[PDB]
Amino acid sequence: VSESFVAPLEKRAENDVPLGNDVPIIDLQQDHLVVVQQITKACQDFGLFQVINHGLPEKLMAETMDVCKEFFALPAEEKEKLQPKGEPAKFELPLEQKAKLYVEGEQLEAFLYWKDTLAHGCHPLDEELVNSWPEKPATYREVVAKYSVEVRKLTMRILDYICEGLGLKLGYFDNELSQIQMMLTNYYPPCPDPSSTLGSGGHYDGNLITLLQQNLPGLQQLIDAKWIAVEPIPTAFVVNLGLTLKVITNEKFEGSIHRVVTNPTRDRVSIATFIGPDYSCTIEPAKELLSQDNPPLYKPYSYAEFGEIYLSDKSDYDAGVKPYKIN
Ligand SMILES: CN1[C@H]2C[C@H](OC(=O)[C@H](CO)c3ccccc3)C[C@@H]1[C@@H](O)C2
Ligand SMILES: O=C(O)CCC(=O)C(=O)O
Ligand SMILES: [Fe+2]
Ligand SMILES: [Sr+2]
Ligand SMILES: [Sr+2]
Repeated sequence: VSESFVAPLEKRAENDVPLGNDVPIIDLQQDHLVVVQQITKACQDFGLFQVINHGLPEKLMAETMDVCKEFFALPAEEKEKLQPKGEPAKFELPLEQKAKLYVEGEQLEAFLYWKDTLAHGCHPLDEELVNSWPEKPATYREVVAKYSVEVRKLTMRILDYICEGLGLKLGYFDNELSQIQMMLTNYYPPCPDPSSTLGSGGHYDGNLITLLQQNLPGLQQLIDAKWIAVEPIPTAFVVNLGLTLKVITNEKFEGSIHRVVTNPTRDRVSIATFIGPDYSCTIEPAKELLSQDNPPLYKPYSYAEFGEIYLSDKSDYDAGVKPYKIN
């Protein structure tokens, strides 16, 4: 592979990462209190769980994966239309809601992730936003509009389960804290040397909560510097708690630290729905949960200020929130 994609020695993935047998798989059609309790335990102990029987149509999940795969099969002349000034955009502020193709890496030793990402905003859905989405394939806009609404519906159900678990009023996150919905469609082409590369460097999702749809292996979670493989369940969503939710819960909940490894033989598409605050938001531990026994571990901070650090500084997983740590 090009030296551009060679990860630093310490960040390279070992070849035999074990299946995470203890990754919670939570059936959302269990009794209400059982669902709240199982989600609460997963949030406290892991920060990553899968949801099944989640009420989002399986047919729509399949149709969305199909149209996302069809997009990444488009020829160069079509993909160029989403490359500003002839090259992929960077994950940096301002992060615009119009559709673009993105490149990503780390400036520490600088290297690139073995990944192409299509990203666009999804909320609120209006003609201007959808008109800024891919023109091809022809059905992308119709399918992904329906998917966007359904994934948001499921995310808001999960956030209300989280509210009940924490003792926050229902709808606590149904406001500026969930206003941005970025859909990141990740394409991992086959890689000649998986031992040297990463599809996605180890990270927290910096936002509130992410729902991830996958049908192939490659996703790994950090649990004593131990990585585990997250079983692909094509009809499930992987729920990743973001660094923003870790802060708001005053670390009562864990954030998901995860990475993606490359494959030498097959390509892989994943669909990540990033829900989180507007860039104008102030983030702090929920005052409702604080006491002398539970003092705040973070001072209030600008989500925009956090965002700039989160997207630039990859010296540590929580580099984005280190400046705001107290007590
Ligand atoms: C591997 N990279 C991580 C960092 C960055 O994430 C973002 O760009 C999100 C997109 O919502 C973001 C979160 C919080 C603040 C700003 C941006 C781009 C991608 C994502 O898949 C996660
Ligand atoms: O491709 C995956 O399974 C992970 C995607 C992801 O972590 C992300 O987009 O943030
Ligand atoms: Fe992620
Ligand atoms: Sr180009
Ligand atoms: Sr347009």
